[PDB]
Amino acid sequence: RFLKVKNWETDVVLTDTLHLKSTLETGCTEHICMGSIMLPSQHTRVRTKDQLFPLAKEFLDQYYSSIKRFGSKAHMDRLEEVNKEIESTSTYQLKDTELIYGAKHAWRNASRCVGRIQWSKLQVFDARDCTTAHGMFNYICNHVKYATNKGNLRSAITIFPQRTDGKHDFRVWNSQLIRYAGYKQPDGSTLGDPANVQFTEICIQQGWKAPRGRFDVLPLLLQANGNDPELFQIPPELVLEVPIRHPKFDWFKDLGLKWYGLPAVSNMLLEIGGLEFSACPFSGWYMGTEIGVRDYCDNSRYNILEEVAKKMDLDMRKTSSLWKDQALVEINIAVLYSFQSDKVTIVDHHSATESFIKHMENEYRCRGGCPADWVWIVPPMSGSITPVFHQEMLNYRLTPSFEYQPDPWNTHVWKG
Amino acid sequence: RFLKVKNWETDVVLTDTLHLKSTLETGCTEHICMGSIMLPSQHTRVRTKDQLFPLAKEFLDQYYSSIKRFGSKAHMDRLEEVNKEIESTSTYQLKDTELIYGAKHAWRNASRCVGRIQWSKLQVFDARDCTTAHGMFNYICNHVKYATNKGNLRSAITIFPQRTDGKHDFRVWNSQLIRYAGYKQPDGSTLGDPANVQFTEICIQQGWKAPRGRFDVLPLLLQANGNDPELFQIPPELVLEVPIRHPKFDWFKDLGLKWYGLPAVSNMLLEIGGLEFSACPFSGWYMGTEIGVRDYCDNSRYNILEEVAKKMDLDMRKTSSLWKDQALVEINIAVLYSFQSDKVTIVDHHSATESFIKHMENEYRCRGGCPADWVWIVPPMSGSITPVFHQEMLNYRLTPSFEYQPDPWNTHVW
Ligand code: HEM
Ligand code: HEM
Ligand SMILES: Cc1cc(N)nc(CCc2cc(CC[C@H]3CCCN3C)cc(F)c2F)c1
Ligand SMILES: Cc1cc(N)nc(CCc2cc(CC[C@H]3CCCN3C)cc(F)c2F)c1
Ligand SMILES: C[C@H](O)[C@H](O)[C@H]1CNc2nc(N)[nH]c(=O)c2N1
Ligand SMILES: C[C@H](O)[C@H](O)[C@H]1CNc2nc(N)[nH]c(=O)c2N1
Ligand SMILES: [Zn+2]
Repeated sequence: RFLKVKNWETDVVLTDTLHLKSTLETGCTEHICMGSIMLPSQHTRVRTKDQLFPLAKEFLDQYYSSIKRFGSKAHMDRLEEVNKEIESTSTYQLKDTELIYGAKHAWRNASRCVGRIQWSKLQVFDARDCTTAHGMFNYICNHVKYATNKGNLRSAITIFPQRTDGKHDFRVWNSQLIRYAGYKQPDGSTLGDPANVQFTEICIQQGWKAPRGRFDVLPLLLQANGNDPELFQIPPELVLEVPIRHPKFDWFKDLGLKWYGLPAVSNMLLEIGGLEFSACPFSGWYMGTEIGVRDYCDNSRYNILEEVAKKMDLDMRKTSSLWKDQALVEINIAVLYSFQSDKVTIVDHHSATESFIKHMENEYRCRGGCPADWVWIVPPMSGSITPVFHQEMLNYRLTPSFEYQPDPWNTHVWKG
Repeated sequence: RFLKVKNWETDVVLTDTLHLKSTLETGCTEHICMGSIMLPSQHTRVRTKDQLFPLAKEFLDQYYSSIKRFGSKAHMDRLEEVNKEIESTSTYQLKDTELIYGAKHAWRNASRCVGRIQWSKLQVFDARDCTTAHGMFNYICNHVKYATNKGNLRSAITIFPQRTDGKHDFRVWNSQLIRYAGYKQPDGSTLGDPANVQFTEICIQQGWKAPRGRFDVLPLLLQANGNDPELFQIPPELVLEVPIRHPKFDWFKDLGLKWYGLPAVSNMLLEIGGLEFSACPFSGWYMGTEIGVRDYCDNSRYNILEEVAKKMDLDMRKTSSLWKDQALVEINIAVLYSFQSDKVTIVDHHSATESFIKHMENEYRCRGGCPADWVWIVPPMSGSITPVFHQEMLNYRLTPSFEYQPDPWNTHVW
């Protein structure tokens, strides 16, 4: 059965056959669409030998198809070798090749990621020999340094050992490798990034000495082999930051804003052939609106719209002056200007959405489809003047995949 | 099965039980979300005697529930009376009360409509006695004049006779009562409104004399009882228009832009209790972005962005200057400024989306939920600085409903 999607701006129609290879569930039914549910139970992540070999077999079938070896003796022996290793040890180990393929395809399958044109150029760092939080710190430092590359960012992922009985997990307790602290003041106001208050408090409790600034880079909190997590300061010379200035407004620098250059998601779960990699930091480079629109302007984040609008001297009385929209654009121009001026890799939302359309069309032709979450692909500003707004998209889940998982501080059994 | 929706800007969580009353289908499955498909086969639309009575019962049941007379004599009496009429006539007729309720609730159930906080204040015009396109024209002029109200816009719907055997359909061939013409130029491009080029052809191609200007109000093309449709020009004094100027850029007025005040959708099908009202033009008032973002700036529409950015002397060399975004805001500032200045009702996207959150709150409290289509509720600019962006919404199809229907010219046994 075939399915068509139409671009209502260009009338291009594309036929999805890839959705037939969909295993996991969306969250929707014939009678309810959960398309805007943020983290439905299906996107979040204790797995026995019973269901594991089918998951292994399908991954390996995919893998050997991509390398044009489906049904080869190499393919059959690997299936055999995996089968016996599962029944003998209740799990199995991916070869290096399989790990690299898995990690790339997980990104390729990330239906919410507008950045996927880049999916084949992923630097995969195998940290499966890691055993301690200190060893995790070292792997993450090398990741950050390689990825940052003095501003010329390179996509990378570092893969720590897979889950076994779920009692010995490797977890990075930070949502992202580099994030600013947030402090709840007694007067109710927040200093720093309000999204990080809960995490900041954990770090402080774990012994972090907080400078209590507006842009304190948080320490790494690292759990190895299911042990209690341990604090580590990322070396400051490894955290590349960009002071934010505006190309026409000289008063903008005096807002004291900066942001880090390396977006690196560290709290997601990488699933490859039934194996669960609970610690798999990955990184790329920023789309400008992630900082300019969400980080700075969300009411529940730094929320500088008011101050920026005040300094532009906009009509802030009625909303219908669109003072909020006017300031948002200027803040986002500044983010882009500052990164480009400092030669830190960044993409504006127009370029990124156009690229994703090309990627998506290419994927329908070479792959039979491209799963895409419209709710997430459309940028959080100027949506309809980017070409993804007008693009019908089919959302379905392929594996390998990145899944959410509960924050470890809610599931961890503390040792002491 | 008793579902929760979370707002991520406020942590407010609502429990939806209304979705359990859902009847029609979404187009999604457990394996695939079609939440971004414009027109799945369900949202588009003869009824047999067996299908019609359950549809009527369900509608009448909710109707008599809403008037606190469920399980009453009048309820059972009406139930049997409609039951008798179906068995006899293979259809039935709504009492005016049920018609008004049906219309208001088709709006209330429109999961893609952000303006539904107003749903109960709908002015329903019963046009079921209409028999001719001239008659249809008269009802539509009365609708337009009532709805416009000298710029103090009022919601209205006018309901023409229901479908019978699909051979006697009433249809308004226009997609909106008021739309600008679109003509393809000999030199390649498109003059006026490119969305309307085929229809603008069918008008000329059926007798219209086109001014071939850039903002020509299209004529009405009215089809009664399945006959060939007829051309009628809306009296210009009924078409309230706003010249678009900017409160900072005096050159803005020289762009020659204007828009009409009355958004009046005329091509949808209104379904009440299994009955199909194929001609049911309805109208309210604009959210600013509908004109400024979509009408003026879509590349498949008036696409004035490049011209406006030029006049602002923005750096259009690279997309990273965000000149498109900068101009988009200015254009939308101007639309709001103009409508407000001329005292024509308009809501900005910040005001309308806040209203819709309040409406959601109201519906979850007093009804148990509110079906909503995030892909359509989120404005086409500044999405995340509006509250609806961070609002989880459940989308499901309730009836009475507005549905899409095939364009008449594809269908009309000419
Ligand atoms: C290289 C440049 C990249 C850009 C510009 C980019 C952009 C984005 C953006 C804007 C989002 C929306 C999420 C949000 O707004 O919070 C997203 C989501 C996502 N990205 Fe990418 N990304 C990039 C690289 C990567 C890489 C290297 C990976 C993994 C290997 C990745 C995996 C994902 C995933 C899994 C999501 C889903 C988030 C979720 O489900 O919550 N991205 N990306
Ligand atoms: C009173 C002010 C109103 C406002 C501000 C408003 C706003 C909107 C907007 C912005 C959309 C998105 C569609 C698009 O972008 O083209 C929409 C859709 C819709 N509106 Fe409302 N609307 C209003 C009144 C009404 C009324 C009076 C009705 C009928 C009684 C109605 C029924 C609908 C329906 C059915 C849709 C979606 C059509 C579909 O399913 O694709 N609206 N509205
Ligand atoms: C590699 C990379 C490049 C890039 N340009 N941007 C990113 C960040 C995108 C992103 C964001 C989130 C959580 C945000 C959600 C979770 C709950 C609250 N927030 C709304 C998870 C992800 F996996 C992810 F990729 C990553
Ligand atoms: C009464 C009213 C008030 C108001 N502020 N705006 C409107 C117009 C919005 C609208 C648009 C459409 C279809 C347009 C679709 C079809 C394919 C291309 N377009 C995406 C149907 C509707 F029912 C509708 F209301 C009406
Ligand atoms: C493909 C996609 O469904 C299409 O562009 C939709 C997206 N959301 C929309 N939302 C509104 N309000 N109006 C629209 O026309 C659209 N178009
Ligand atoms: C409720 C809604 O799903 C939620 O706010 C989503 C919507 N789309 C998004 N899209 C992106 N890129 N990032 C986000 O955080 C969100 N949040
Ligand atoms: Zn869905």
